[PDB]
Amino acid sequence: SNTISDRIVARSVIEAARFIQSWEDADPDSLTEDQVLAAAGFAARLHEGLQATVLQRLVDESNHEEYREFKAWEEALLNADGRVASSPFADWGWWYRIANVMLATASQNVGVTWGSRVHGRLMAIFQDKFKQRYE
Amino acid sequence: SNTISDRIVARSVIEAARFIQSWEDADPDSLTEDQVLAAAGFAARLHEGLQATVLQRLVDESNHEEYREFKAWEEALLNADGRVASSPFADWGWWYRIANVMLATASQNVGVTWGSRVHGRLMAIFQDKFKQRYE
Amino acid sequence: WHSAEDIRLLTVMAALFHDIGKASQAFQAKLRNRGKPMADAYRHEWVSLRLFEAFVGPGSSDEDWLRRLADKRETGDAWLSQLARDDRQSAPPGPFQKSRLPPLAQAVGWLIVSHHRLPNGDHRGSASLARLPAPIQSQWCGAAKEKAACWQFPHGLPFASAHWRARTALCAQSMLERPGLLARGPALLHDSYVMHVSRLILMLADHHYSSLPPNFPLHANTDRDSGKLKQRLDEHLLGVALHSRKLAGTLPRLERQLPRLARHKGFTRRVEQPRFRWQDKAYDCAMACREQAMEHGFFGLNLASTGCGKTLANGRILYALADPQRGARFSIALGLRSLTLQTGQAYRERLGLGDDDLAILVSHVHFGPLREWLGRNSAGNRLLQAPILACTIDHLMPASESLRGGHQIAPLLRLMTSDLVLDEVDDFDIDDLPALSRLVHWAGLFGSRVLLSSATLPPALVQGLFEAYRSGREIFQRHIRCAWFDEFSSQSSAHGAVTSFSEAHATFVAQRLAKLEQLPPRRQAQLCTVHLCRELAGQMNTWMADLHRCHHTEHQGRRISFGLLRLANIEPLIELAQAILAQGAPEGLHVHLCVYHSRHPLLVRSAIERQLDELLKRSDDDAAALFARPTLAKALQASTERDHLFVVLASPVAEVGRDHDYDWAIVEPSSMRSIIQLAGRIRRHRSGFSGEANLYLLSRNIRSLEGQNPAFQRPGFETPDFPLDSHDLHDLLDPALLARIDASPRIVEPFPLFPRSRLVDLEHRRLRALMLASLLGVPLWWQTPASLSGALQTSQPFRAGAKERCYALLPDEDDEERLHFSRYEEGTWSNQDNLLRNLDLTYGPRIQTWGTVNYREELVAMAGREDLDLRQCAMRYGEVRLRENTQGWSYHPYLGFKKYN
Repeated sequence: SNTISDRIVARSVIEAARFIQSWEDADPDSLTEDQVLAAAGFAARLHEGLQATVLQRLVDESNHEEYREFKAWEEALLNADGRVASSPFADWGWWYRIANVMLATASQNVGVTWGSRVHGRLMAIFQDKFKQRYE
Repeated sequence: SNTISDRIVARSVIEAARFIQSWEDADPDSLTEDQVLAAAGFAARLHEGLQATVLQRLVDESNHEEYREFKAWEEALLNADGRVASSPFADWGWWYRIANVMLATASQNVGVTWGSRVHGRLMAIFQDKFKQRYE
Repeated sequence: WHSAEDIRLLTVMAALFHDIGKASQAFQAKLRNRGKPMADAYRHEWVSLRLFEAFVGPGSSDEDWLRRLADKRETGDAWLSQLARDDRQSAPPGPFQKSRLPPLAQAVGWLIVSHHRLPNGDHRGSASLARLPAPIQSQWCGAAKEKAACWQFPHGLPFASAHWRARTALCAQSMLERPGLLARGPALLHDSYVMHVSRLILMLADHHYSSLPPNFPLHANTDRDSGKLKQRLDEHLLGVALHSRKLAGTLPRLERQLPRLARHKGFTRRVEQPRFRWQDKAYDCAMACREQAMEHGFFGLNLASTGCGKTLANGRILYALADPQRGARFSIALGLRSLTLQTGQAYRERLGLGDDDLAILVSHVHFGPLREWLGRNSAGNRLLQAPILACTIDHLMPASESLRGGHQIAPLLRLMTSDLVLDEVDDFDIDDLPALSRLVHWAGLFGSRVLLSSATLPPALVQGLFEAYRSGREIFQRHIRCAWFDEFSSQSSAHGAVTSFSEAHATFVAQRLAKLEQLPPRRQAQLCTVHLCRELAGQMNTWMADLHRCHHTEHQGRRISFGLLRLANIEPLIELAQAILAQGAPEGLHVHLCVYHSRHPLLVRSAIERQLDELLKRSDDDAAALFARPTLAKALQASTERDHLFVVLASPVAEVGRDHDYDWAIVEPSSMRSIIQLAGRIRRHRSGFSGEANLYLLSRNIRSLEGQNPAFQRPGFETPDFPLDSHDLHDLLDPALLARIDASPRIVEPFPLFPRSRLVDLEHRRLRALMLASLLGVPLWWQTPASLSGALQTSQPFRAGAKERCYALLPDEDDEERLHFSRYEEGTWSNQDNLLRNLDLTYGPRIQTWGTVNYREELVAMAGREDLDLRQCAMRYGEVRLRENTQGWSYHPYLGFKKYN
């Protein structure tokens, strides 16, 4: 199970479906404006839900698995917001994990397995769109 | 938390989004064919995932909350498949709970709170479409 | 082959039915379309079934329909007219639902209905399942205005074609001629063996037709291989019929034709060497069993004691089974999820059998009656041809129970060919064992006798195994004596009734129980206490320090011991390993650690297993030889310190498989099975007991230290509903169990247990809540036309719980020297890079690793031995199975893959 991702994706279904359907044919080397917007819109919705979960402590601290997995998201947030570091785009940091959730969404809904070309293009979009989401 | 619903909805995002977007304006007293199809398609996807979870025992029996909530879904299935009863459309039975998941999906994604008119119309659609889903 | 002529006729109907189902235009449009891909529409097989139904009914006597078919002139307007449309509107009578076809016709429809998939039904009712195939409706098909369009766009059905019509007429005439055949066929359709045979025949012919390259309009799919559509459906029907003719002939052929391994010098010969007596006795019983057994079938139990190597006994049974003709055929199916090349190789070495003689199913099989239909050079065919095939139980089980596809067909054919041997571990939970029993039952009926080496088998499970063959025997005779191998003696019972078999089981159990009652020569049980991995880890280290001093070998002033740390789950083992790495060895000691589990890539894991096997052979006065042996020599040269501990930290698969004898072990408890395996390892090869403790057991399952419940699961005999009152281990195991711990506890047949009174007791009860005793009875499945549907399988699924896909460290398509973590998709791999995190492990003072593997070196070795490209061959040989996890894995060369959190 990946219960934190499921909870956030399940509250992002409109954005998730729009992203999956928009990127079905996508060439990451030549994205349309609508493909960029669909990716940014899904990432922004995931970000909003994940930030809320972390800041509000929406977690069962007695659940050994859920609490550890929450702490990894919290660690990523602290490595983005300056409390531990200010590097939101670092490998395995906040936006990298959001890009991974987007890859997971495609895998678990339509059976497509995207790799470095898609993941790197997502990270480039996030760098362009979301620099101001953290100080 | 409602972890079983989240897991199933999170593997049904395309159907969930189609249903939410189709029913945004819907008058349950005069549905279009496309609104009926969007509801039936989401319900069928939820049904497939929930039946798989129950029959395959995709659950942690040591999790006091998850196991009890799994058992309620299992009880509903046994009250539909003949092992306990053959009444899939009874109040609080299998399809009634699926209609509730669809109401929850709208609440938790777009903040809309549907009531008896929508829920009863869903149950009528399910009666028309899914009589053969159980013996 | 009494039923063969009828089977062939039935097979010859099905392709024609399928083409007819094919006809509606929507399908033609889809073949035309290329893209975007169209929905179904409603399965083609289902449409064909409707077409078959429409001509005949309703309601027509089998004879009348055959007469219409057999006569050339008709017609064919009324038949063309007849078929019902579900749409326009709402309900239509379900085909075969009632008062429809003559039953033979229904069987034909099922055969036709079957090919796309086995039927699926939402209803789980027991009564409905027994009736089958009557309940099969829209849900079974798995399939509107689009449907009407599919029916329409037309144009021109079969029975217009000159060649197709004539063949059908001839078939009808043959059906009319065949004495007694129609009525019998109508009653029979239900019989499981017949249904299975028909399904098998249909899959192969269809595959052959698909493989092969005048005015007719209707047609088969194209686009995957050359654009546009190729061929015509009717030609396809003819081809299917031709194949059907040929498949029946081949089945009749195989026993004399089929590749067999026979008359091996070693298996026949008695074993001079000490401690081989039980196998010899079992072999001698073999002649009597064979005389009884071939005519009547064979159900054997090799219950030779755990911690004693099994190869000889199984080999003897196989040799015993056929003599001297048709030697030799059998398959050794191991109860592991994955078979490594090394394990198979070891089994082969045991049997003194050439690799070509023995095939390993690793799916690549390492080394034609079905050859003409079959691929000339293909793995499934190779597995069939080999005199013995090695692979595992799970794949065969999946083939026997398949939701869909030819692969199911090949698997069934494989199960069919001579007789399938299990190993014990597979059932796991009284229920999973029940699914295994169902597969075994389906298997016997094909006529293979399967022998179970029940070192740890519960009596009830054995009874269930005995029953399935019994149903199978009834099927098989139309188309039982059990021998208990023992070190002391083997007893064979020729018993008609399962209950009779059980008592015979009880009697056999009594003698074994008496042997157990003799105090065990080898094995001490320790109850200790853990004060999470690190807290446990320290305790484990203390235990290891204690055991080596107690149990070690000295040569020329130095002392070496070998220990086993068994953990239940990969993550916990990884944590323990990490704790060990940060900490050193204790003062004065050198610790060598080898991490062994199922996570690691398959080639590397196999290499590690082979190294362990080479290291862990133990013989009397073998300490000096061990010192001489290269790893030992290296350790001695390397470091001044006298005292060396070579230690394997392992999971359940390693525990389950490996002929390794260990000086001591520290074991995390998962059940009677964990205990038995540990005891065998504890005394693999060496006579005599110090009488000091050499085996240490822990208090609450690691989940229990977490406090997770039920404490024993995954694998736990315990289930949440069947709760055990007290978590603690010390209460759970009886003082007698504690002393001279031996299978005896498992072998019973122990009454009367208290739900929370005995951990073993709990296991027996759960296992029975499994078997004959949300529980669709296995007996019910045996009784009824389960074979028709996939309902029983859906009810009790094999490999329950999510299954990880399959991944590998792949050398890049362009550059051999760069590696990418990759996921197998569907005939190709997607970039893994993004997700997977790679982690170093710190090394403790006076600590190092052993039995490790460099991945690049392993790949090079694979390339050298198999003449493959590094990337392709390393794929082939470098898969690791993993439950999908969004953020990926950490990877360390020694430790394999661990999740994230």
